[PDB]
Amino acid sequence: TVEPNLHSLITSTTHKWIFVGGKGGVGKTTSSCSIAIQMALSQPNKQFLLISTDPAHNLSDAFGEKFGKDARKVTGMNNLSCMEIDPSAALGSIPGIDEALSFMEVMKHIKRQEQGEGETFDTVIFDTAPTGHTLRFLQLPNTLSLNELKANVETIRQQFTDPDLTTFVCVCISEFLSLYETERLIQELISYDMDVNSIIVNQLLFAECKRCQARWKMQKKYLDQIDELYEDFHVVKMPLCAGEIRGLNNLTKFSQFLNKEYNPITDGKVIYELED
Amino acid sequence: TVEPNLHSLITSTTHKWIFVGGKGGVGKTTSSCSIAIQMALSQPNKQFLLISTDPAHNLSDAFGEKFGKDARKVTGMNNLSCMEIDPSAAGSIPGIDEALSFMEVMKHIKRQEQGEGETFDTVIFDTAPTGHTLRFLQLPNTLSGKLNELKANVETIRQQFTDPDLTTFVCVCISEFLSLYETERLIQELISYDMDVNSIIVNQLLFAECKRCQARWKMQKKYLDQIDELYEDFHVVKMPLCAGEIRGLNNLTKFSQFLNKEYNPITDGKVIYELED
Amino acid sequence: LSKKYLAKVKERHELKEFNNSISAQDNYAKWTKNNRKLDSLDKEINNLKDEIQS
Amino acid sequence: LSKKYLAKVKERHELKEFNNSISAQDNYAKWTKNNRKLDSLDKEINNLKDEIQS
Ligand SMILES: [Zn+2]
Repeated sequence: TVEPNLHSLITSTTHKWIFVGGKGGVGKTTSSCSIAIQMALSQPNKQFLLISTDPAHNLSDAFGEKFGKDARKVTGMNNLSCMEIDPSAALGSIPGIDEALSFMEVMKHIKRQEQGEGETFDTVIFDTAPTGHTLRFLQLPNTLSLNELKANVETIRQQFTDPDLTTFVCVCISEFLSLYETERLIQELISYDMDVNSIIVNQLLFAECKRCQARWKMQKKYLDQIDELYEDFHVVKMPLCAGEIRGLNNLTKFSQFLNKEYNPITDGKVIYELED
Repeated sequence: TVEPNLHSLITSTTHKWIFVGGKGGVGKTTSSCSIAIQMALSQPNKQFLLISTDPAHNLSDAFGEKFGKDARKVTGMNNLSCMEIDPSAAGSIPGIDEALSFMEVMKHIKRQEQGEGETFDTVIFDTAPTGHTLRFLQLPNTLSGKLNELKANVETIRQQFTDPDLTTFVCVCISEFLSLYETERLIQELISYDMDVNSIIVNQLLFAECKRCQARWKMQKKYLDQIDELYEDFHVVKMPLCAGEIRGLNNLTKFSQFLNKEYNPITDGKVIYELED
Repeated sequence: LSKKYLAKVKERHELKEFNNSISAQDNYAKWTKNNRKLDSLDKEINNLKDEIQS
Repeated sequence: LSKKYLAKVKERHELKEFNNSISAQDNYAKWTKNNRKLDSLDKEINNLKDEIQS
């Protein structure tokens, strides 16, 4: 049976890129942060970069601190660096164009952040856009057959394909509509030759008022189904803390359950803490 | 202050096409059904058709009865017909796929009309979980003997979806930043198309008056305050969160009312417990 | 060979109608595996079709 | 005329930076109207640009 957590990844020694997608209000932004936070506590001798193309600068909202276009360390830690940028601004109705040039610009712009700096980023985490991931560009050269571009794409595609180098973490909630989408996602991701072996399921009540001990039902219902249907994935099951959750402390505090599988019976007292 | 309900629409006497959309788990399928049921009860001498291209047959799910490819009536009603079909079943340019898709549905809707003998007044489109194939009506512009054969048709549809009296789009959403953000993104798109949209449904509200509800509510209320000063000119109907799933004509009907006579927790709190069994 | 091709389409067509008749919402696991399989057959077919194209 | 064009871009550029510096999540109403306006200016510009194209 596949361990129900993200320990394997949070302790990787091959992963240079970790995308993190999922459409919907899925607590994903808290998920990207937890992962980034956790890796950086488990490999201090490594430099992690967490970026967002989300143009509402969520990474900032989340940390409650104001990032920007130039990689900057999180106040509270010395290997984790948020970056919030926008490719469109910085940046032929073919399918793939926009996406390529865009992402492309991102990378160019990440390396700028590394050269002019001096110190450099080990493993970078992508917190996919609220308007979906730009990963369609992976299949550009195919529908292709100017080459200055198709040439760059390949160089990356090669590197996003290597399952030791790069994987995608899916985020979701225990709900028909969400899951449906999550599977649809996994299909596309594989359409690309992109490793994906992890699924984070957020917001579960574990309810042991009367809307809770009813909403729980469907959650538990579809949970059973996820179980039958992704045996070969680690799928970490995550608690729902009341109200918003943001702040390097809190963030750190809750990020643990991507490491050691949250168990309501026992890990319970830690959820009241974050609910105050 | 435009009426915080859909009463204008549920009684319209001109609308032929009513689209209903919104991404996410936004209690939308219950919205499509409620509206459809509601018109049917306010225009009996009229025939309504609610269709879905959702390949997981959500209409059947919602009704707890099994619809299909051929227009058929909801058990318990005589002017409301549900239909579930799949266009994909029946030149990588932007617009094509979507256009033909829809096109084919139209054809197929007329089939259900002629072969029958009786015709549909007003159809309600429950848009797909992958979202509306509605991009197709900006095709003429960004656009070979069979070519015009299409563009001409498209113009004839567009001509009709463009008319504010004939067809509007209802947005479904919840009181949450991510959804709300996405909604406005949508409204822009819809307007980019010269498509009328002046209605927003906001589902899953707690109105709370345990201890996890009275906390999630604050956010809901929070963003409510924002919607209020950002869509003055929209009817935006605010709807209650019945505990648990909500299906079956009876229930669907009982709930559908709050799109007509706007909900109100202080008073109408009694009814919601009725569905919570 | 076309005799294998035909053999497949029955499967696809039959499995579609079956999945069509199930509560995808009350039998999620099942519905999906069936959909996956459904997609599987679509691709095995064209590999065939294209051979026959010669 | 180009003197009106330039006048606009300052507006667009300046309004962008402002919106960039606000909590879109804690000031949703404001953030959006600003974005609408932002989009508005993008289109007024090209109408200009294209004139100048002659
Ligand atoms: Zn509760």
